[PDB]
Amino acid sequence: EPSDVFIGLKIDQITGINQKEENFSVVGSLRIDWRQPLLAFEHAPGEPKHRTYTLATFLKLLEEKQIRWPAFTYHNQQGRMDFQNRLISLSEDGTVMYLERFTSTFQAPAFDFRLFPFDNQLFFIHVDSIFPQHLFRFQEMQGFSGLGDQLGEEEWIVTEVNTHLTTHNEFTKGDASRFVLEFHAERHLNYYLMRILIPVLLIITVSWFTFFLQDYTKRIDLAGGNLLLFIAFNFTISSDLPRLGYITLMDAFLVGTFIITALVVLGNVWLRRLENHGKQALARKLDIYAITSYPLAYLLGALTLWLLFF
Amino acid sequence: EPSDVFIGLKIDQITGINQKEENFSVVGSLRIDWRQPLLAFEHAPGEPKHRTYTLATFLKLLEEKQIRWPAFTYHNQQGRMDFQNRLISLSEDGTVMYLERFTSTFQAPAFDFRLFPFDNQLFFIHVDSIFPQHLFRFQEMQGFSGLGDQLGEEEWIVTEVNTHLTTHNEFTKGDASRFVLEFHAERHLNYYLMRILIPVLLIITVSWFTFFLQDYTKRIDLAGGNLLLFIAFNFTISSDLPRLGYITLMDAFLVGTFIITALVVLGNVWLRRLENHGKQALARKLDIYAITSYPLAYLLGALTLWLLFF
Amino acid sequence: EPSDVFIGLKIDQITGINQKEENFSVVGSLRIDWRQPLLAFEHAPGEPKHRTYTLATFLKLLEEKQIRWPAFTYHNQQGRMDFQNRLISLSEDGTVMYLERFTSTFQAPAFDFRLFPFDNQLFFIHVDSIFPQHLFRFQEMQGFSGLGDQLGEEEWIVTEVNTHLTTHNEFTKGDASRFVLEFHAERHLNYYLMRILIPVLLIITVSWFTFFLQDYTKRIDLAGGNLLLFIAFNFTISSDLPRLGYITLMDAFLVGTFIITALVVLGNVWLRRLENHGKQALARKLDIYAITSYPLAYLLGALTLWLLFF
Amino acid sequence: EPSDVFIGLKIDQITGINQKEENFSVVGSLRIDWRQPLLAFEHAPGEPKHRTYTLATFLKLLEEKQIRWPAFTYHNQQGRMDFQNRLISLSEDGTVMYLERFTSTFQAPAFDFRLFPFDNQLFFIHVDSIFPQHLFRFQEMQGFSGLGDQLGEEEWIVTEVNTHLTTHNEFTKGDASRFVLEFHAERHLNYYLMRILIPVLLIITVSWFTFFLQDYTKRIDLAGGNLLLFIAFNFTISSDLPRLGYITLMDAFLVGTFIITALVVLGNVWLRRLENHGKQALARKLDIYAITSYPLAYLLGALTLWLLFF
Amino acid sequence: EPSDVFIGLKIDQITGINQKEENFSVVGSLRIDWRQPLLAFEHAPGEPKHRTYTLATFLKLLEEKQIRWPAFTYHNQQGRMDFQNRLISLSEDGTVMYLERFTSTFQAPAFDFRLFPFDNQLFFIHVDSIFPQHLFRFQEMQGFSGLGDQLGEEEWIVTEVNTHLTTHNEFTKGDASRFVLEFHAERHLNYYLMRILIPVLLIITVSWFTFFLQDYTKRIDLAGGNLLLFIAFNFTISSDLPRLGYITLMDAFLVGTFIITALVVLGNVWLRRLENHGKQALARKLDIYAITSYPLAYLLGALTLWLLFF
Ligand SMILES: C[N+](C)(C)CCOP(=O)(O)OCCC(F)(F)C(F)(F)C(F)(F)C(F)(F)C(F)(F)C(F)(F)F
Ligand SMILES: C[N+](C)(C)CCOP(=O)(O)OCCC(F)(F)C(F)(F)C(F)(F)C(F)(F)C(F)(F)C(F)(F)F
Ligand SMILES: C[N+](C)(C)CCOP(=O)(O)OCCC(F)(F)C(F)(F)C(F)(F)C(F)(F)C(F)(F)C(F)(F)F
Ligand SMILES: C[N+](C)(C)CCOP(=O)(O)OCCC(F)(F)C(F)(F)C(F)(F)C(F)(F)C(F)(F)C(F)(F)F
Ligand SMILES: C[N+](C)(C)CCOP(=O)(O)OCCC(F)(F)C(F)(F)C(F)(F)C(F)(F)C(F)(F)C(F)(F)F
Ligand SMILES: CCCCCC
Ligand SMILES: CCCCCC
Ligand SMILES: CCCCCC
Ligand SMILES: CCCCCC
Ligand SMILES: CCCCCC
Ligand SMILES: CCCCCC
Ligand SMILES: CCCCCC
Ligand SMILES: CCCCCC
Ligand SMILES: CCCCCC
Ligand SMILES: CCCCCC
Ligand SMILES: CCCCCC
Ligand SMILES: CCCCCC
Ligand SMILES: CCCCCC
Ligand SMILES: CCCCCC
Ligand SMILES: CCCCCC
Repeated sequence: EPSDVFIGLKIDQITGINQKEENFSVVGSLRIDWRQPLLAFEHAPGEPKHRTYTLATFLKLLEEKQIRWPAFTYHNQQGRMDFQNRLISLSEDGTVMYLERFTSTFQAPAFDFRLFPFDNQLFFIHVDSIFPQHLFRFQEMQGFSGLGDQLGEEEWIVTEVNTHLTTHNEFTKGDASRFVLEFHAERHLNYYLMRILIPVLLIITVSWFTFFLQDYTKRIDLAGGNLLLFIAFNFTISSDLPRLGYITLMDAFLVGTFIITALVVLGNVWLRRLENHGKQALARKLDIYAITSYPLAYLLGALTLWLLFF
Repeated sequence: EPSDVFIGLKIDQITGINQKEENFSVVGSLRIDWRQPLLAFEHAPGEPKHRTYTLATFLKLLEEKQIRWPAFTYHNQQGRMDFQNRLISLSEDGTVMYLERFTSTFQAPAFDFRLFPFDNQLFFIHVDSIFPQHLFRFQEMQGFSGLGDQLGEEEWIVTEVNTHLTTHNEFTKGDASRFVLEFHAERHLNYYLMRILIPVLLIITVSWFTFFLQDYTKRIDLAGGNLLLFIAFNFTISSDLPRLGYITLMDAFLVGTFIITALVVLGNVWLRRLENHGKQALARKLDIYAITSYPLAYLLGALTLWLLFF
Repeated sequence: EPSDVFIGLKIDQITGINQKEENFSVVGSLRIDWRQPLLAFEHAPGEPKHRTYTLATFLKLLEEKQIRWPAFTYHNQQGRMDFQNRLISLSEDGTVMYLERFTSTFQAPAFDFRLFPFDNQLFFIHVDSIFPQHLFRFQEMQGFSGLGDQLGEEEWIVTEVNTHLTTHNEFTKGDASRFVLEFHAERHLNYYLMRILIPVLLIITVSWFTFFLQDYTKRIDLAGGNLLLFIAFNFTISSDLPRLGYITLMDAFLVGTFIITALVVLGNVWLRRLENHGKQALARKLDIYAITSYPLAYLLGALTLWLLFF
Repeated sequence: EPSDVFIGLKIDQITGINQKEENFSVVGSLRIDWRQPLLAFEHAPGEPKHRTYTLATFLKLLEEKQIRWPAFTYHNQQGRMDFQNRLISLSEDGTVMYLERFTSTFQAPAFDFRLFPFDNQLFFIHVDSIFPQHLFRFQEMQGFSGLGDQLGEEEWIVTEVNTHLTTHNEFTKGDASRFVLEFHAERHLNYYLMRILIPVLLIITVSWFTFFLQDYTKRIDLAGGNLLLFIAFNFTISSDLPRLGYITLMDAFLVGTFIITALVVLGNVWLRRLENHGKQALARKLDIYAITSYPLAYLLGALTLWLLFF
Repeated sequence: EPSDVFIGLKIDQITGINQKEENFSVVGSLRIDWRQPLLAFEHAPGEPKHRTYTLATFLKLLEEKQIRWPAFTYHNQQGRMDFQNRLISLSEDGTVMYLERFTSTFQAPAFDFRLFPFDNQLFFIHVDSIFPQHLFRFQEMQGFSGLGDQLGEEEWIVTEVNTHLTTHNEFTKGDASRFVLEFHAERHLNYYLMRILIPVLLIITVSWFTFFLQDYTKRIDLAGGNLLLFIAFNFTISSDLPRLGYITLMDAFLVGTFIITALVVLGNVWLRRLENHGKQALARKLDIYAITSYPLAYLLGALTLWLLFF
């Protein structure tokens, strides 16, 4: 009959989230309890009731006694894992207690940036058993798994945490146990509000303020400068995300500004051409409509973006 | 007679592709099966039918029994390889099973950027045997080799995967076995369409829109600004590729814009000089041709680029 | 009865403080004294009164004698720790002396940027015992703990240093000892004064100097350029801090400049519109008020910022 | 009498050349053959005629037999060297065969940038014996040393490869053997032609095109803008090279453009001052000379640079 | 009585100097000679007169014989040290010879940037003995210490090198030996002359050239542009140094230019205001003084900077 293995995992720190590379790094602790009757012993007088071992000596003892150990792996681990503590404790009845402290990076293949920056994401860590379920079975340790209090993350806010068990067939035809830890997070909007939304609205407001001078050439020149400013803003924004194959809300928002600036340039050019041919009265008649059509275009664009994306 | 060695390799993650340095990094697993009759044993009562070893103990046992092992290497490996699991399993008949999990970077010397960004590339991993074929022979393990489902790559799309066997003579006069895994990939165009093509066309469209004002000096000034804008665009684009010895489609596309801007400047200067000498009627007569010659030049340039490159 | 463990920690160098990632790196030394009567020995003639061991041999000796050692860990350690010296000295009465030299990075979750750049911060290092207090108890070594003289930090100035003891329940239901070292630091203002405050004031002063020309259009153009300059300054400043969820004094200072520039643009546009309709006398009458209202707005904004934040 | 040591070294990949730091990184293989009669043995029946060892076991065997080994070092190695394979093979007559695969970075102190970008450089790798020549002597292995075919370098082209032997006195009064591998390389000019030469010539051509409008103020403004453009180009160029103590051809080329722009500004200012005083006829008379003196200055500057540097 | 330990240290390469982080990295070699009569032996026939050991075997032998070894450390070492060779040689009389090759980074807390870029700096490496002087004493090995010939540094020039001995009390109440190696270096000025001094002087010269047009508004506009250019130059310069708490010569030089530009703007505004009120004769009378006061201000500023700093 297969033997039971109890698994527990806790996350202490979140050292960083890299959305450009779609990965994250944490500092955590692992606890495992496993009982093997063949490791039972009787303590001599003057000796402690529990024995302490290093990992190498414990492995050598297991090899000498020819006992199979439950090898496992981190399925979505990336790069090198730095170990701080690896301790072994053995009781008289054969129960083995193991502790592991580490820092490592893990893959996050569930990213979706369609609703950026109003998006919510999922992160997980998978622990897989190598041997099939007819030799070892995973069980959930009680009272240890979860997330810490001083995570240190400034931008992301955790919403929920869950754990469960499942199976896999990575290396054997038969099923093997898998342990899963998951959590969800969302984003703060203060940085985006302070750095992106306000400057664009201020530039648009000043450009519309300048329209009361009734200077078509000056309007054309200002719109031409604002087009380059918007292009620079788009190029700056594009550097924070991977080269995705789909269009996002921010990109649509910038393209709308591009289109509106182009339309304003065309209208001002037409008004100047009308003025140049002695139709100043017609230009003055159409100027009120030209001025009043400016904010409604942006309002309609915002409404259209909301309808399309939400 | 030589002994048979079965080889299998699977790729789980693609952590990144660096076209500037022409290399890529993956996370994969290696499986090898090899049978040696001299390692046969009989299990004692109460002991498992299979024995588990660490790598060092297995190597020490092989050295004590004086048995040659099939050493191999990754031919195109670059840098340090980080190992996560290295496990050994031995059966009673002498069959050895080996598992290896790693993360590493590999060279990609087959890059070709002539059709960038409409290019398709090839990637491969080579496994080479050190000893000649009269001692060991490689064989293909069935049902293990291939690529995973959750690769995590956002820009590249895999098209096909193949494996085969060949030979090499790196260290011996005689032939030695080689195992090859290959795949092809292409590129998404959404990022390029959103970031490069649209702004240039919009700038050209606005510059041609401004031509209806009939202001030669303003046309000259706008063209002069657009030349600097195009130079900045070219400098920004050049940073994503190595310093190649051949010209690409994007570079030709930018040079065409340079040439067209220069021609527009020359034409506007000639028109202004004609106007300054009392030939305003001649300038107005030629203005229609000057305006109508603008988009045909770009159309002819696009056609010429298509003819030259495709 | 539990045995006493004496702990001492000293910091020699501060190699860097990364406020963007909220961590710091140091070079330090650790000293521990622990007495075990079971390790007593008698020296043979011709041999020294003290014995020197490497860490591995000492651990092997402890395992052979089956003696539990007081395992510990750095709670807020991040990444890999590089060890330079790990020495063991044993006396005849069983007293063990241990020395450890290392370089490592530690988490700083107590950062607060609300008063930046007039802020004061706290840094700490935690040492935790794994076994509960009924087996081992931590004690404070005298005359060793503190900070060095040649720290090498150029921007931060240390104000005070303290040490104390506390408890934790990370791995056991019972309490376990904890050792804490803390210090506070503040910031130099010369860099900020030379790089930020002076250029903005100079630009504002030159913009107000230009007001005596009585040219509304030139004022509008200069204000439009200064708005872009201020936007560039804000974008440059934002890169030195994490994407915080709250507003800081520098951000408020930049937003005030944005608002004042917008108001100046609006006022100049209104004056130009008044002049265009034959109300030049009214514009000249209001010009004195328009000129005199410029510095009072900045003075009131500075006063309001001081009231809000201090 | 000293024993002979045969040395061979081959380079498989060139992973990068860093001219800013003056170093390069490669992937290579090392082969050594050495015969020691004290290691002779007789094979038992059923055992192979050659024995395979790991490095640690071979070193332990040598220490047990008390045999000195020929220690060596890479003289110009920088940083850590990553080893992939380290294999030992021993024959019955005592001949030892060694293989080593590595990736590492090496110093390049022979750089000279005076003729940049028309320069040719030298690279080398030095292998030094620690013990003097009265104990060991190096010999050249035949048929192994050289460079591979798939180097992967895109910018540099190899011209020749050579090997030889010499001596050194790094650690002993007597001479010790040294093995040297050298090669030369030159640079591709397509990148420089496409990115540097064409834009500058186009800007100069457009600036000279604008001279036919007969507008001194516009000429002054255009020259003032081009001066800033050239300054930006110089600052961009300077980042690709170390802070050298001597002047290069590119720097002289940029300084010539600076000087010519300054002279053009001075001439245009003088012409405008002449026009302002009623000397428009004199200004028109001198305008032909002013226009015709523009390209001859650049031609003379190019000739002078060629004379000075070549 | 204490035993004598001979120490020698040589530096082969200088791989880089980081003034922003105030550290430097080198490649060097260490040689130590120490005699212990308890390690004497007699060679058997057929064996060499000297024995070769690895570090681990030598340490195990010392532990078996229970002999204290002179442990040492690099006091100002930062980060991980990469070892290439660690060799042990023992003679029949008990003399031990040790060799160590390494690459590492060291702290430089003696930096002073007040006279930048005309500054001269000091660098040192400290080797400290752990045990007090009543057990071991350091001595200076003759003919080994110093610096190499092919250092590879391009910007810094070494002026002198010295060695000496001193004491410390880092870990014991009694004194312990210390070995010190020091050298001084200065900076090349070609890079600064070519990149900083020339462009600023050229811009100032062109701005003063433009003054002969007698256009106050154009002077104001040019000065306004040059102010932004100088601000950009200051921001670019500030990135090469740490955020120091004191003002440097370059910063004072840039602030002087700021002040002079502001004064020029004020003077031009006053002249324009005088002209606008029918005082063109007064403006023309004061124009000669305004023109002649330009270079004397810069000359006086340079003299004042020289007086203040030198
Ligand atoms: C770190 N990875 C595991 C990802 C890579 C492999 O690491 P190694 O191959 O170096 O070591 C394997 C360690 C081990 F698995 F053998 C073991 F000792 F930890 C144990 F599992 F056997 C155990 F006994 F400790 C226990 F935890 F299962 C028990 F019994 F305590 F519950
Ligand atoms: C990681 N590289 C290989 C690139 C560098 C060298 O690595 P090492 O020299 O450290 O170890 C060599 C390991 C090994 F080759 F000896 C072996 F143990 F893995 C084995 F091949 F012999 C085997 F027995 F395991 C097996 F796989 F062939 C079998 F029999 F199971 F099929
Ligand atoms: C480096 N971390 C500790 C963070 C990770 C674990 O490191 P390791 O598990 O590799 O080694 C554990 C070392 C040790 F703890 F066993 C010990 F030898 F240092 C000792 F504590 F037992 C001691 F005896 F030295 C002493 F200091 F307590 C005494 F007695 F001298 F006071
Ligand atoms: C990697 N560096 C060498 C730069 C640093 C030192 O490396 P290590 O000190 O760790 O190992 C030393 C290895 C060695 F030198 F002892 C040896 F085993 F390789 C051998 F030279 F003795 C040999 F026997 F293999 C042989 F090659 F000379 C022969 F006989 F085969 F020809
Ligand atoms: C690298 N650091 C030293 C910075 C960290 C510690 O390194 P380790 O603790 O790993 O090794 C300690 C090495 C050593 F010190 F024991 C020794 F073997 F090198 C020796 F000093 F004893 C000696 F014998 F070699 C000798 F040099 F003194 C002599 F006798 F030859 F002169
Ligand atoms: C409140 C934050 C909004 C951000 C829109 C880009
Ligand atoms: C077409 C979308 C425009 C959005 C502007 C807020
Ligand atoms: C809740 C998000 C609304 C976004 C509107 C563009
Ligand atoms: C559809 C993508 C086209 C990109 C051309 C540069
Ligand atoms: C000469 C090529 C021009 C291409 C413009 C689209
Ligand atoms: C299919 C690619 C077409 C490119 C035309 C320039
Ligand atoms: C004295 C320094 C003040 C900095 C204000 C931003
Ligand atoms: C509203 C705050 C303005 C601050 C300007 C100094
Ligand atoms: C002491 C800090 C004052 C800040 C005023 C804005
Ligand atoms: C043909 C390349 C010339 C480069 C001159 C800078
Ligand atoms: C004085 C050198 C000028 C070179 C211009 C091509
Ligand atoms: C062959 C190089 C010529 C360079 C002329 C400036
Ligand atoms: C000769 C170099 C002078 C540098 C002044 C900044
Ligand atoms: C006040 C210092 C000015 C220096 C200009 C060279
Ligand atoms: C010798 C340095 C002189 C510097 C004058 C500003």
